[PDB]
Amino acid sequence: GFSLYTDDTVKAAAQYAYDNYLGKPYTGSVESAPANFGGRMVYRQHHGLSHTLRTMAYAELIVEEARKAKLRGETLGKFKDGRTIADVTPQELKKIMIAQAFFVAGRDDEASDAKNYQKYHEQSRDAFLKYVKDNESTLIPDVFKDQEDVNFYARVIEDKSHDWESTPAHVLINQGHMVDLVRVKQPPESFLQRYFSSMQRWIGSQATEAVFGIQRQFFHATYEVVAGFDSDNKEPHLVVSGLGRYVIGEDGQPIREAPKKGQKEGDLKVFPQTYKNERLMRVDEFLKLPEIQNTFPGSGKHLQGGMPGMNEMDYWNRLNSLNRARCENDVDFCLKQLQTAHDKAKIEPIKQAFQSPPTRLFRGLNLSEEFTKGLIDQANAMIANTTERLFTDHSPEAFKQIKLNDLSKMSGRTNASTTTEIKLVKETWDSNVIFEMLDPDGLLHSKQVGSEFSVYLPEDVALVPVKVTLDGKTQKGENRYVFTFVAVKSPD
Amino acid sequence: KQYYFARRGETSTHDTSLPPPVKVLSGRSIPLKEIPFETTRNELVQIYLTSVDQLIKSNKLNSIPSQQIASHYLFLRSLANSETDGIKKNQILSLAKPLGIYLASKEPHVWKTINELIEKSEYPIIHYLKNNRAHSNFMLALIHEYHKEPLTKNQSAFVQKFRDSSVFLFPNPIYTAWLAHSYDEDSSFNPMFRERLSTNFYHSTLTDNLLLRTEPKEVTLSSEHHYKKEKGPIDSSFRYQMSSDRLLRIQGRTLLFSTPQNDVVAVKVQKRGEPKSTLEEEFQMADYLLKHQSRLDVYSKLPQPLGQYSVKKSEILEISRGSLDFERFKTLIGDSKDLEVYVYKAPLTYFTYLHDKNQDLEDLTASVKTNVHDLFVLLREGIMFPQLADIFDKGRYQALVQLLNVLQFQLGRIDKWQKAVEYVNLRSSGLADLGDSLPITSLFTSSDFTKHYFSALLTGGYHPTFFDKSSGTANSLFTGKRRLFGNYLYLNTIAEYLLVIQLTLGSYGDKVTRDMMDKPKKEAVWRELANVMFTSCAEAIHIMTGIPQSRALTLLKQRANIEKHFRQTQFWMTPDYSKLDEDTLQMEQYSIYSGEPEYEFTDKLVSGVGLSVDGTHQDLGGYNRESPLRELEKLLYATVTLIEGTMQLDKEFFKQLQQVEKILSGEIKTDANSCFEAVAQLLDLARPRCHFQKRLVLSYYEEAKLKYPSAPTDAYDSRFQVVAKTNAAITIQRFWRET
Amino acid sequence: DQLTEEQIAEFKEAFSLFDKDGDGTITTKELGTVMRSLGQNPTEAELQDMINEVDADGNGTIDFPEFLTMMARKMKDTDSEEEIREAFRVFDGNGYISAAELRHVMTNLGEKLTDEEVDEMIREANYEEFVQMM
Ligand SMILES: [Ca+2]
Ligand SMILES: [Mg+2]
Repeated sequence: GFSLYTDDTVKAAAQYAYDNYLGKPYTGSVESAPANFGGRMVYRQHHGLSHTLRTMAYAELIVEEARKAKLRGETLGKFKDGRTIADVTPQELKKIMIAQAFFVAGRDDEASDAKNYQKYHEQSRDAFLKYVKDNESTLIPDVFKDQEDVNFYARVIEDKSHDWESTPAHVLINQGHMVDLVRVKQPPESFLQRYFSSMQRWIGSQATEAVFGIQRQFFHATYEVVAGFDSDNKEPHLVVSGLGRYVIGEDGQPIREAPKKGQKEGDLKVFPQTYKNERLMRVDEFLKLPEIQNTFPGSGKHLQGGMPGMNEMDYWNRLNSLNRARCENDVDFCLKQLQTAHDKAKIEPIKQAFQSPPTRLFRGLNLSEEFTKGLIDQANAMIANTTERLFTDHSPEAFKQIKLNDLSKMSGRTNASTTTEIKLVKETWDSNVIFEMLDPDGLLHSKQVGSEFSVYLPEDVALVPVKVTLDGKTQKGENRYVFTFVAVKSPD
Repeated sequence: KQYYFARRGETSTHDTSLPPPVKVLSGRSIPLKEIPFETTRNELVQIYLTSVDQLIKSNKLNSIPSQQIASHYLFLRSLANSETDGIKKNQILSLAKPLGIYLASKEPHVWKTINELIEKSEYPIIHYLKNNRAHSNFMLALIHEYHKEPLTKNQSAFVQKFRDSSVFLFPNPIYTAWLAHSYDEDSSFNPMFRERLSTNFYHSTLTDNLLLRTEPKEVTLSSEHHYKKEKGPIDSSFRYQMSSDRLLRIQGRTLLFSTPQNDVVAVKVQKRGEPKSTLEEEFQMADYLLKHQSRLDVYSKLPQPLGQYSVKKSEILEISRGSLDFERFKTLIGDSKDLEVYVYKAPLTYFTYLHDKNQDLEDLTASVKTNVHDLFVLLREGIMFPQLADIFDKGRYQALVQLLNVLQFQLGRIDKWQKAVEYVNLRSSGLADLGDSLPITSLFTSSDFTKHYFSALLTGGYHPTFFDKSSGTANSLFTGKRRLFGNYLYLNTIAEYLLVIQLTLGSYGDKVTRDMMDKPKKEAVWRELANVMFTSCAEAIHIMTGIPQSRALTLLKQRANIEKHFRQTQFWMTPDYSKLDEDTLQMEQYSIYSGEPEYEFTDKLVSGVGLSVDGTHQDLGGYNRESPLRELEKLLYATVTLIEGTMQLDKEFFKQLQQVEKILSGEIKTDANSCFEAVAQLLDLARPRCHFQKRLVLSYYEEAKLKYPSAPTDAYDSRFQVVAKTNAAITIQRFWRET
Repeated sequence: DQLTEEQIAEFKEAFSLFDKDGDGTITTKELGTVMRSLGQNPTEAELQDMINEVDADGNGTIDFPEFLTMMARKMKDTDSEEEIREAFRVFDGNGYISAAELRHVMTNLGEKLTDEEVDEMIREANYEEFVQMM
């Protein structure tokens, strides 16, 4: 039981990062203009507080679908020993998130000279160490283990080398800071290709797709311009590895070399230079390459590049609105926005799969331990198919899983003894199995009794799990798995 | 000259001539048995000690978080130093030794801080828990993990109600010290354990666990108090030549009249439904208060009565014709050809209610200061007012609903909140309508007031889970409040006073910000109102406990955040929030609440009004939901917990000073270390940032050194050296600011 | 003045503390205790002078205005160079230690003062020498 949005320490970590570095102006004289949104001023429009918070949320999301995929039973990457990102302990995630707050705390300006890059990261590491040593009592005993681990995370932040693919604490920081820079990179398909390939190697296609879609939702909730996906764009593709392009070999293929034990090798990198008929590769040309379009599912797909709704003029009104500068100058507000975005991205795939009175309805009951284990198994097996799809729509699989495995439908076709207060379930039966019910749109006959309510679920309204949670132990000394369901107007 | 005719004292119990603790359900008489607090807590502490022993002998010590082991060891040291038996203290320290070894071995920095705590105070666990480790219940976690023998129903209920923190199993001196220090400046304590789905507030559980510890108060009124001294009937030795040429208006049921001396003569007719007794009690109470203005140091310009007699209904009806709302007043008076009139003389401002929108903010601050000062002075005297504003458990609104009910968790919707304080008994010049007062004893006895309004508290609490199927009774920690209900209703009265202050200020703000357009000016008005409310809570604390006003205000602002109270009062008390649609409302709630879950409702807003049930008056909270003002409720609980915790801490401080003085006079001839431990405890049980208590303890430490010369002072040189340095600094600033 | 207001607040706090019955009047049974708690520790005879001549009413109890009058009367004897010297010689180590230490303690112990106040005090001044320059 731990997340970014309710921490009071990672929250204070980001608060310190905003109070000392993220909220302080750029001083490098390279794109140092503080933007003016409404009446409010933002210093680090590109790499400010919103950037840090999106990075932390990406860390949580990447690890979350990592364990999600592990529950699905597919194959993840390896960190030089049998383990994967899914094996990240929650306190290790807390350590990573406290590290990520200062990962950009040393950017004097956007300039990306390699020497200047190293200097910025050295300053970031020094600031991180100065912060931890300032709140040392509350972080080294519990959050971290010893000063050596704080030094290890300082090493990862400063990153003198470039071996991001070494430890989970390396990936969930470098990938998180890298995939955030999709909102600004102008040729979209190239960068998204590079990040998708670089992160799928760790987790898998479906989970990476989910991460990128929820990233789009994060962008929307933080008033950041969302890049459109043009699978047939005629712009010349550039490889994000370094900065180069792909010149064609004048007939139908680029410069192709040959290794030992192989007839052909992939595309050869050259610097942007003189052509001639030695043209470059267009983005559309790059995407439909049979060697790369068999692993990148977005080949041939397109995205809105904006809110599916309000027009470009209104969208531009929204981007420059006050809330853009509010997310940049309030840790609490931006964390709240991200949390609601995460909840919506967690419950909206369910509505996506199935075409379509208070909201929260806790309903506690006492169950045997073996039954709770056998029920959490078959509820996580239903949560672990609701990946928020972005390119490949996998609705039939999750719909069939929900329909056929109707073992968590043992709450309908009968009355109920529900309420809408957590304590009122803790304070009366103190049950070991709570059934929280999320239903924002009708679908429940939440009639009052009198306080508390009493619900009745029709046949054409199903309940689908959302996030199985373990909340401490009961009065009599056993674990209290507080589930969470969502109500689906399912005509099927 | 200045002193209060009522005095506080202890009693065996309030459980005299209450409703029998039996609940009637469809022909079943269920007896309601209390679960004793101070015994279940002690049994839990004993189980904790046994489980610590089982931990140490289990060698699983390496499988606990280092901060959790630090908490265990610190609590063991503090509990040992709270005990008096040699056997028990030696057992506790022999339990704490292996944990000390483990800390000094594995985690040298944690131990470096722990020894700093141990040499700084005698109960270290209260300085180690002025932060968000208090939400970590190490006690209960250990009891659940290692004590495998199941808890009885009493311990189960105690754990279930008090699972929030681990400061709920402390003995009375340690817990009271911790509660008083949690308000200290260097404390980051916030009674909110926000986990990923709950946001458990337990600011009321602290107060409940404090009250369940106190010993039942009773207030003894002097013989010549107003409710004990009795005076004869009131003679009609003065008849007012009542003349329609000088009427100004009709305030409810009161005719106003001018005076060539700029004063105002009011005539209150007998309101329909009540007898002449009410008018004479009002007359006598007003005369008594005006007689003891110097003694009480009461600030209100009080209405000097002139007489109370009867006049023919024809004369009243004939003089009232030249008015505006004649018909309403005609319907308010009683149906009788002769009616009872009470005549008093009051300044003109005595009738403009406190929340009248035609007074500048400075005058509002002055009048609110006067009214709060006077309410709480007259509460010290023993005169409570239960009908300041008709905020209509039997219909009355309980400001502290969590303490006064079984399974009530948040405050209640103040239905028609702006209607409630429309005719409030608080006026721009002071207090008014003193007639329906009620001697304080009516909370500490089973009066008709207490029987009518708080029947649930006195009858004990029932809920189907409280029923023990074997014994056939309802065993509840709530039923124990039968013995203690006087303290609960006392605190509820204070919270009601401050809630009415808040609603009056909020009505003022709502009425003034309609006629103002520049949003900075509106938010300046609301910020001044939030300041006035916090200052009124500080004044309540200063009057009730003697804590200086500035220090009380600081101890509040540590607990109830002033800016969120600003934003919630400015937001939910004006119709302006009804214009916004759903999403804009969502984003504005994100700003007002700012770190804690938003107020969620499903009812539909009526435009230009907001939340409502009739559709034309504004509620403070959706139907059948809690009040949306959190920081007001946090302020009320902070105020009442400060008052009661200071009283209980001072009780403990004197209970320990007696033990110290029985040593320095040889009445208990023991070793030197016993006396030094006594003085160390006597130091730790002083109010936060209260210097003179520490100075007194320092004097006693010097005397103990003088009596026991050859004793080692190595373990007590640090804190008392700091106290000596602070005292020297104090006198230095005194001399420096003297010039 | 009468006296410094911050002493009035401390007096009111101590008086309302040692009033075990919360009535606004203290019995001489612990008037000594409150007096020693206010930097005034007199022998039973010295205070017995006031137990004789304190209570104008004669009920055997002291109301708060009488308590303030008592403190105003008794604050004109002890307040002298003795207490100032004791305060000076309680830190460390030859009559002139430092001014940085004094500036440090003036900001965190007791009712804290401002950096500007500490600077003014330092420019005003050698503990013995500086103490006698006011
Ligand atoms: Ca007394
Ligand atoms: Mg209701």
